[PDB]
Amino acid sequence: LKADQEYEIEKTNIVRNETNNID
Amino acid sequence: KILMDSTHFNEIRSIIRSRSVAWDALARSEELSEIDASTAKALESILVKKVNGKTLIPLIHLLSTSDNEDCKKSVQNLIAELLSSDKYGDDTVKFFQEDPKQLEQLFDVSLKGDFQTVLISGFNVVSLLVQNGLHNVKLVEKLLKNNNLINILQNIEQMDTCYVCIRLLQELAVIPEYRDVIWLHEKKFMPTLFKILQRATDHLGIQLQYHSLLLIWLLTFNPVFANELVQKYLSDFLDLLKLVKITIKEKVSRLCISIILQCCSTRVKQHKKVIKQLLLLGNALPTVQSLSERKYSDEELRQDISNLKEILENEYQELTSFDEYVAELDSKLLCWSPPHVDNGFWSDNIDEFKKDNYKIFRQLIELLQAKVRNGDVNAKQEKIIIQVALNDITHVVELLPESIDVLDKTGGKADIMELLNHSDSRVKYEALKATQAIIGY
Repeated sequence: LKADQEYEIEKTNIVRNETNNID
Repeated sequence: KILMDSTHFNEIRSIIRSRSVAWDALARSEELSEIDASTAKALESILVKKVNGKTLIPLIHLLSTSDNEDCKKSVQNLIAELLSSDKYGDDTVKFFQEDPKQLEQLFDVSLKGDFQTVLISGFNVVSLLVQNGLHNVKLVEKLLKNNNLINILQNIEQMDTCYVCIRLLQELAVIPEYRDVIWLHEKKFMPTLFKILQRATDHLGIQLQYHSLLLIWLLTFNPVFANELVQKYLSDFLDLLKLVKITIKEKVSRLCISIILQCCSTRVKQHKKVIKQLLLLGNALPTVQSLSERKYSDEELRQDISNLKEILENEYQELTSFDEYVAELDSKLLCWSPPHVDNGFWSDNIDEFKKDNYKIFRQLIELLQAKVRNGDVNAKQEKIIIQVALNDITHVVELLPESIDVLDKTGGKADIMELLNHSDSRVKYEALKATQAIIGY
């Protein structure tokens, strides 16, 4: 569960980086 | 409670229920009101054995009014039983979420009063905060900052209290804000976690160790917290590896492997440096190779061990024997490494030792001087380190004898002469060999 939670945070950060690229 | 199924939680609940005070008795002693006494009796019938519902506020008021230890313990036990019950507990959590005053009162009650009462109140608060609506990072931080929680966590003799605290922290670690609160609590009380890890490396203790490992892994899930904890204890990875090797539980081994991987994970800062340091100091590569050879029943644990072994092999591929020697010199620990007895390694590293104005030679001389100062203890590890340092000095004097003058200037000859009078036979023989290599035939 901890590993999956870390992956979700990393996946959200990648999408957050895309928002900066979109910006 | 949130984790009432645990043996420690059940024992705490039983201890709290042992000191029970009747609502009618409290009302007679002017410790509660008639309506408050009726609400407390209804709650006791519902949970301890009808749900109080809105009457739970009068029960809490009576508990606050009844400052007696027995009454507080009874109230805490009733709250824990209601939290364990499916019908009750959830209503109290919803009321606390809707009315922050009730949640604040529950948080204040947590980790207060008698030890059993404090544990029961903390379990009830954790169960209430388990719900998303009633979750509060500030309440969790306030409960952790209480002296009762710290004492329970640091209670080595009271393994049940430490296990309950670790389980509560692990359960609270799900919420990212509560995860940060738990990370702050770990930064504050890392000594308890280190003691638990040491005990596991060297039942109630097994459950406490598993809960501590789960909490450590949850904290390390955040890359910033993992990076902060990496520098907090350099030997934490070695202790975790030793505990995993000693422990036969599949879940504990998997948790330890996940915690070790998280520290060396690419998400954490300086992942390559951390992995290299772990492999150089704690011998991560050999432990991982041994674990890979060993057969594990759990598939997830086996996959984690394989991933850790692959990471260790990749880290060691770039590393060399020179890096291991440098790490050993920095740690001031030498146990007759293969490089010391390898003539080819000394021949190919003689120039490196004399490089940078013989920086490695100066470090070896300083280590030998420290061992001579520590020679009064004459410990077996100290004697082995002194012998290894003497052998290294003799090799560095025989090959590229320019370092001999530097050692003589830095008191290396004096240190060798002092070691020649050491009580240990091996140390005396090593010092005699060094003296013979210096000027002897």
